[PDB]
Amino acid sequence: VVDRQTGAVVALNDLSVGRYDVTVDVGPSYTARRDATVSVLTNVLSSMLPTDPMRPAIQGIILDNIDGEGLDDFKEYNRNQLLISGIAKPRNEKEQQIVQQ
Amino acid sequence: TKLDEQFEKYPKFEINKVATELNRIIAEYRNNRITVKFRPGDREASEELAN
Amino acid sequence: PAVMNQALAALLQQTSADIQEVTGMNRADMA
Repeated sequence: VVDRQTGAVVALNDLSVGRYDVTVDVGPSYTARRDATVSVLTNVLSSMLPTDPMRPAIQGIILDNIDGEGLDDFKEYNRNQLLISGIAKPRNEKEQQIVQQ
Repeated sequence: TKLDEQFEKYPKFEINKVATELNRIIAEYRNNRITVKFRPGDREASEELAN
Repeated sequence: PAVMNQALAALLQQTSADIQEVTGMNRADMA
């Protein structure tokens, strides 16, 4: 239930599933998912006073999605800082048993 | 015209005034040049590939 | 006495304006 999946040798269309539970709407055109995430999180920001508690978490999540050249060390440091504060939800490969431990 | 058995030509002066805006556009482009950039995707190793 | 025809004054003013007009983000604005 935590994943929405379909699979077949050739796509099977079930006639009994019915309509989906989503709504069709229009919005800004983004080249990649990272741009959309950064834009929406930036829009969430700038509406919060400087003393809000969630601001560091929002800033870290925004910096997590940024892409660039030669930012490997900074990105790893930011990821570690998010992991040690319990937001990153480690993906069960090495940081759940090293960083979290 | 002949003008008493000659071929003196009409004077044809020019004052160019359509080049200023074209030069403005060209300078505006050359001030901020652009190129091709590769954006990563949703994979574990797209960052290094794009770099 | 001598007189000044209007055409000479018109050419004087027009050429004086046109020389300056022809001969010339903020750095981009600079000629």
